Amino acid sequence: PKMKTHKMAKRRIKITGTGKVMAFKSGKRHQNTGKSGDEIRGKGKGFVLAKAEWARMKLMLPR
Amino acid sequence: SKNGRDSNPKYLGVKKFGGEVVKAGNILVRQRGTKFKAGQGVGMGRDHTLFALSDGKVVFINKGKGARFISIEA
Amino acid sequence: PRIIVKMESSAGTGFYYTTTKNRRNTQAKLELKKYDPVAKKHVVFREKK
RNA sequence: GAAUUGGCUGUAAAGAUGCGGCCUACCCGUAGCAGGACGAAAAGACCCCGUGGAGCUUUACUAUAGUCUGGCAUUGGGAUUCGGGUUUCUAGAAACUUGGAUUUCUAACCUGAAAAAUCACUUUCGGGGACCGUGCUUGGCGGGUAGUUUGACUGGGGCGGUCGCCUCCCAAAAUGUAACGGAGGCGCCCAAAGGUCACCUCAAGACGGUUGGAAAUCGUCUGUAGAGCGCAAAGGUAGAAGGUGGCUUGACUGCGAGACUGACACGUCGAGCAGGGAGGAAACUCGGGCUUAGUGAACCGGUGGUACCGUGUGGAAGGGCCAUCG
RNA sequence: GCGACUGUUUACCAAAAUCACAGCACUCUGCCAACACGAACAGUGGACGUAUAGGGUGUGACGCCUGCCCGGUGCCGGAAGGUCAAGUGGAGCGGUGCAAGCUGCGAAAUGAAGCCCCGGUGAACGGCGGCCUAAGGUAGCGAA
RNA sequence: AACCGAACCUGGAGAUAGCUAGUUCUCCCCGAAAUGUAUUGAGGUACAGCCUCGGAUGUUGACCAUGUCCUGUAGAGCACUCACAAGGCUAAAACCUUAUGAAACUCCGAAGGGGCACGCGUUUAGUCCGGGAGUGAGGCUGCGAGAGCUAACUUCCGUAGCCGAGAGGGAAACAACCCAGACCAUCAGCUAAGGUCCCUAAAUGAUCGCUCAGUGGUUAA
RNA sequence: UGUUAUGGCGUGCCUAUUGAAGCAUGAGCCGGCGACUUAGACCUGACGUGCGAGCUUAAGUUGAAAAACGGAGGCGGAGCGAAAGCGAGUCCGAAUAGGGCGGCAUUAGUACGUCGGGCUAGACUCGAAACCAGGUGAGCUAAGCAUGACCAGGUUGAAA
RNA sequence: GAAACGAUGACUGAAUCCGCGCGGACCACCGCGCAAGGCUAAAUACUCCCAGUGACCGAUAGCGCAUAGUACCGUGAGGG
RNA sequence: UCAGGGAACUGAAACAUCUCAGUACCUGAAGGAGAAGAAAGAGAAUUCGAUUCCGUUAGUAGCGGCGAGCGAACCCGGAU
Ligand SMILES: [Mg+2]
Ligand SMILES: [Mg+2]
Ligand SMILES: [Mg+2]
Ligand SMILES: [Mg+2]
Ligand SMILES: [Mg+2]
Ligand SMILES: [Mg+2]
Ligand SMILES: [Mg+2]
Ligand SMILES: [Mg+2]
Ligand SMILES: [Mg+2]
Ligand SMILES: [Mg+2]
Ligand SMILES: [Mg+2]
Ligand SMILES: [Mg+2]
Ligand SMILES: [Mg+2]
Ligand SMILES: [Mg+2]
Ligand SMILES: [Mg+2]
Ligand SMILES: [Mg+2]
Ligand SMILES: [Mg+2]
Ligand SMILES: [Mg+2]
Ligand SMILES: [Mg+2]
Ligand SMILES: [Mg+2]
Ligand SMILES: [Mg+2]
Ligand SMILES: [Mg+2]
Ligand SMILES: [Mg+2]
Ligand SMILES: [Mg+2]
Ligand SMILES: [Mg+2]
Ligand SMILES: [Mg+2]
Ligand SMILES: [Mg+2]
Ligand SMILES: [Mg+2]
Ligand SMILES: [Mg+2]
Ligand SMILES: [Mg+2]
Ligand SMILES: [Mg+2]
Ligand SMILES: [Mg+2]
Ligand SMILES: [Mg+2]
Ligand SMILES: [Mg+2]
Ligand SMILES: [Mg+2]
Ligand SMILES: [Mg+2]
Ligand SMILES: [Mg+2]
Ligand SMILES: [Mg+2]
Ligand SMILES: [Mg+2]
Ligand SMILES: [Mg+2]
Ligand SMILES: [Mg+2]
Ligand SMILES: [Mg+2]
Ligand SMILES: [Mg+2]
Ligand SMILES: [Mg+2]
Ligand SMILES: [Mg+2]
Ligand SMILES: [Mg+2]
Ligand SMILES: [Mg+2]
Ligand SMILES: [Mg+2]
Ligand SMILES: [Mg+2]
Ligand SMILES: [Mg+2]
Ligand SMILES: [Mg+2]
Ligand SMILES: [Mg+2]
Ligand SMILES: [Mg+2]
Ligand SMILES: [Mg+2]
Ligand SMILES: [Mg+2]
Ligand SMILES: [Mg+2]
Ligand SMILES: [Mg+2]
Ligand SMILES: [Mg+2]
Ligand SMILES: [Mg+2]
Ligand SMILES: [Mg+2]
Ligand SMILES: [Mg+2]
Ligand SMILES: [Mg+2]
Ligand SMILES: [Mg+2]
Ligand SMILES: [Mg+2]
Ligand SMILES: [Mg+2]
Ligand SMILES: [Mg+2]
Ligand SMILES: [Mg+2]
Ligand SMILES: [Mg+2]
Ligand SMILES: [Mg+2]
Ligand SMILES: [Mg+2]
Ligand SMILES: [Mg+2]
Ligand SMILES: [Mg+2]
Ligand SMILES: [Mg+2]
Ligand SMILES: [Mg+2]
Ligand SMILES: [Mg+2]
Ligand SMILES: [Mg+2]
Ligand SMILES: [Mg+2]
Ligand SMILES: [Mg+2]
Ligand SMILES: [Mg+2]
Ligand SMILES: [Mg+2]
Ligand SMILES: [Mg+2]
Ligand SMILES: [Mg+2]
Ligand SMILES: [Mg+2]
Ligand SMILES: [Mg+2]
Ligand SMILES: [Mg+2]
Ligand SMILES: [Mg+2]
Ligand SMILES: [Mg+2]
Ligand SMILES: [Mg+2]
Ligand SMILES: [Mg+2]
Ligand SMILES: [Mg+2]
Ligand SMILES: [Mg+2]
Ligand SMILES: [Mg+2]
Ligand SMILES: [Mg+2]
Ligand SMILES: [Mg+2]
Ligand SMILES: [Mg+2]
Ligand SMILES: [Mg+2]
Ligand SMILES: [Mg+2]
Ligand SMILES: [Mg+2]
Ligand SMILES: [Mg+2]
Ligand SMILES: [Mg+2]
Ligand SMILES: [Mg+2]
Repeated sequence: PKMKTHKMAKRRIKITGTGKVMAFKSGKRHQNTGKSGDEIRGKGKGFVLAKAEWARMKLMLPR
Repeated sequence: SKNGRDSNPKYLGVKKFGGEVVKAGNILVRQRGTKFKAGQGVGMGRDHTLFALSDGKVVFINKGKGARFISIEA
Repeated sequence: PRIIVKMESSAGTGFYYTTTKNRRNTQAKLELKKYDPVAKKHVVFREKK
């Protein structure tokens, strides 16, 4: 058998593309925020780098 | 009063040096105030870090002690 | 509780909140500015709530 | 472990028959002794460690036997005062109540005596009594019982102190760098201490001056600065960031070429493009503050929009996206 | 010195100043008693006992005696007021239907015990102090 | 029922065990780590960093030279801040001659160090994509510092080398020191450190001196 | 080849370690037993084979001294997005700045097999203190209950 | 949990074919089905027992036993 | 096989929900099998047509200190 860790799916980590692991951008969630308007905006979609092998087998079938 | 305190390193210093080819948007020196001063071809950020506008060979100007400038030559 | 506070802004008939509030130290009841919601124009922001 | 197993002194993981130098010692036993072989026995009960255990404790957490308590059921007629219900009728009351409440009643039920010892039957019969007990549910109490928690660094542990962020030595002229090394700050502030436009230039001392006279205030001359910059220091600053007025919010939405920095995850700076503003005559400068501290991933939720999802379909519950709060 | 005394204990390192003990005291308990074993409206023990009795606690023959502090905690009473659950109540807010109606929430008022609150209580837990706390050591003893 | 802070037996059950111990045939090739961040973390793990294998690229690697920029240590100095030595002047701060100390002083300031270009020159590693790791307890000496008593085979950072995993010669013995990196054989030759009276391989060497103490072969005021 | 005398040289083995001849662990000796496995249409790579823009079956049926059949289903072939959806384009957005993606380098995939790892399960072998369930024990011992038995001899001298 | 539906422990308590239940709060429409009565072979599991077979063992292996739940241990359960 | 009861070590790198698992164990009933079984169903095609078993769907949809982890059904292909 082999589960997906459903902590991967609707969480960041899109699997997509030429096999590389996109993730999101994190801080200032909906926890409180004054702070800058150019950071409140720059929290869209990141993509990680040297951890991908771990992320992939979290969710190798792309759920 | 045992005072075990201290503060994380701030990677301040001169980044791109004399005769390095640079690019637009490269950060060329890090400083607290203005040890090195803006100069032509070179902007300066809100934390006083001066940085390139144009591409090319870089700076070298230093006669004024407390009056030293960075620049870019096309 | 406190002195300085958070305070929502509401558009003159728009929506767009912007929640960057400053001190209750000297602005004892005042709180009006201007910036654009979803209509392009900058408009009046009453920061009551 | 195997041994063909001496003394001194030296070295070796720091107490050497076994390594080095020097001394001594023919081979083998028997009776004895108890310095050595870190002699033997029990993988130290002390001590520290393990996100081991178990016994016990309490006003540590959490349940729970037990127990108290309101409602409903077993559970029943009556009289009585009834906040009121319905058709009754010359504000008004008899058929009647849905009930609550003392009070009272005897067929439920409990319990006792009579040849029939526990039980069953009649009871001239006796007493209690719709309470109690029991069944479900509500809340309290509940170390009686039960499952667990009880951080780390640490010149052994404990006690004391210390856990994040900023500044300066240390830090060896690049960046970096430990110590329970040496010093000191932050968990904010500012409707203007912000944008821009315009204009002033500070300490300090000397002579002379109204109550003040070491130091208020004025006046002249000196005056890279000996000031100031909201706070800590360090850098920086005289063409100003410092001190002052006029207008107003760029204390903006959509973005982000390129780089600094970090194992990540975060963090920093940002030219330039669009929508729309602001000050300026303009060039131009504005996406907070001289800069470096004023901070919390994720989860779960509150509030405002949006109309993406919404399980037969059309909606709505619920969810997502954007913004914000805890 | 300690304990009054006979006695009892750690089978296998402790026999004692430990335990119990007569005597004393507080409190509980009206009889299907309190309390204890129990899957149990079963049955028993208390006890074929009934307050001169039974349970629980602490002291520990006998003699002289057993002081001050009810603020905290516990316990017994009070029970004007505050708070508080299910339930009764359902005014009002929304969906969805053409409508009839169905339907998601949902208050105010009224709802117990308990706790806050007020008294008392020490042979109740306790306390009798550092050059304000509720009070601050009555007798007797003291380098034990 | 010969070990009772919770009996014995069987079962769950191969409990769980970041902890100990053990893990066996052969030759060949390469060859580490005891660092950095985070951690109910500290003797455990995750990601980096260092190893290996295969693929791609193809000198991009390494020293060394030249050119260029960056730096505030050593030293030094007293022009700021602190401390501070003897005088003059005076209502003593200040001011002058003479005179100093400094991690948190700096008017100055090296040698060195780093970034870039070039290869004007000799070398041969580099980088990227993937599969497998181990390691995350380091120790000693010289140099530079803190803590310590300018103690320690102390402790904690930096830096080079060795041991760790390094056999061989020297240092009597002796991980770290000196010389030197062991493919196998030889009853052949040259050297290094260190040696040449006998144990003990090799000049009782040659020329000038020195010490008459066994100094050599154990500190100082 | 066996055995000797004599010279030179020469600090057991393992483990654990900064560092072992160590006066640190283990072991009397010899024999034999004794520890990196298995499983699954599971993941991810290396090598090899078949067929290749396509590759392949599962359960089963029928035949078995032998294997064929069986397309249900699985993997490539389209990506971007929270998603509806668009689609070599897509998402953010009021259009022009980006993220990911196809082109170009179309690296060609798939089913088997052996192997390196991974996941799950005792998962390299051996080792707990303990936790829970149902039973066995009061023939020892702590106690209770019913019924029996036992205590030479001597001294003292209470009430009445 | 927006938490339907089945299930009973306690208290209540309907409707008939223009009627009753469901389609994941709920409503309308549109669909699917007739509860509170029973029985029902075969395809499935297992292995005390028997037969055949084996890139299964062959005397420390293989079942504990080349036979033995014996000897032996325990008061016993039980171990062996 | 079905039923009435129903653990805990363990994993979560601590532990309460959670997992282990309706596993072990105890008890009741029955047979060669048993259970289940003839739609107030599945479900979205106005498809299907008792039950059971196997393959696949698919680790998909979902569940979840949204942690550890747990995990369907329909369609379709078979046995009957
Ligand atoms: Mg996608
Ligand atoms: Mg302190
Ligand atoms: Mg020595
Ligand atoms: Mg010696
Ligand atoms: Mg010797
Ligand atoms: Mg020898
Ligand atoms: Mg003797
Ligand atoms: Mg031990
Ligand atoms: Mg524990
Ligand atoms: Mg209860
Ligand atoms: Mg309750
Ligand atoms: Mg407890
Ligand atoms: Mg409690
Ligand atoms: Mg500790
Ligand atoms: Mg430096
Ligand atoms: Mg340096
Ligand atoms: Mg370090
Ligand atoms: Mg120090
Ligand atoms: Mg200005
Ligand atoms: Mg204008
Ligand atoms: Mg700009
Ligand atoms: Mg909302
Ligand atoms: Mg719908
Ligand atoms: Mg909504
Ligand atoms: Mg005495
Ligand atoms: Mg006595
Ligand atoms: Mg004894
Ligand atoms: Mg005894
Ligand atoms: Mg004795
Ligand atoms: Mg009774
Ligand atoms: Mg009785
Ligand atoms: Mg006593
Ligand atoms: Mg008294
Ligand atoms: Mg005396
Ligand atoms: Mg015993
Ligand atoms: Mg015996
Ligand atoms: Mg025990
Ligand atoms: Mg075990
Ligand atoms: Mg288990
Ligand atoms: Mg454990
Ligand atoms: Mg080599
Ligand atoms: Mg950090
Ligand atoms: Mg570590
Ligand atoms: Mg690694
Ligand atoms: Mg290679
Ligand atoms: Mg290069
Ligand atoms: Mg090169
Ligand atoms: Mg110096
Ligand atoms: Mg000069
Ligand atoms: Mg070349
Ligand atoms: Mg790799
Ligand atoms: Mg391998
Ligand atoms: Mg370490
Ligand atoms: Mg070190
Ligand atoms: Mg010192
Ligand atoms: Mg050391
Ligand atoms: Mg080692
Ligand atoms: Mg080496
Ligand atoms: Mg050597
Ligand atoms: Mg040597
Ligand atoms: Mg030698
Ligand atoms: Mg020596
Ligand atoms: Mg040594
Ligand atoms: Mg060696
Ligand atoms: Mg020679
Ligand atoms: Mg020589
Ligand atoms: Mg010679
Ligand atoms: Mg000579
Ligand atoms: Mg010999
Ligand atoms: Mg050691
Ligand atoms: Mg050694
Ligand atoms: Mg020995
Ligand atoms: Mg030994
Ligand atoms: Mg040891
Ligand atoms: Mg031994
Ligand atoms: Mg498969
Ligand atoms: Mg399967
Ligand atoms: Mg592209
Ligand atoms: Mg394969
Ligand atoms: Mg791995
Ligand atoms: Mg497991
Ligand atoms: Mg038990
Ligand atoms: Mg007996
Ligand atoms: Mg007799
Ligand atoms: Mg007699
Ligand atoms: Mg319904
Ligand atoms: Mg239902
Ligand atoms: Mg529906
Ligand atoms: Mg064989
Ligand atoms: Mg046998
Ligand atoms: Mg034999
Ligand atoms: Mg046996
Ligand atoms: Mg026997
Ligand atoms: Mg017997
Ligand atoms: Mg547990
Ligand atoms: Mg656990
Ligand atoms: Mg639990
Ligand atoms: Mg079983
Ligand atoms: Mg059974
Ligand atoms: Mg039977
Ligand atoms: Mg079928």
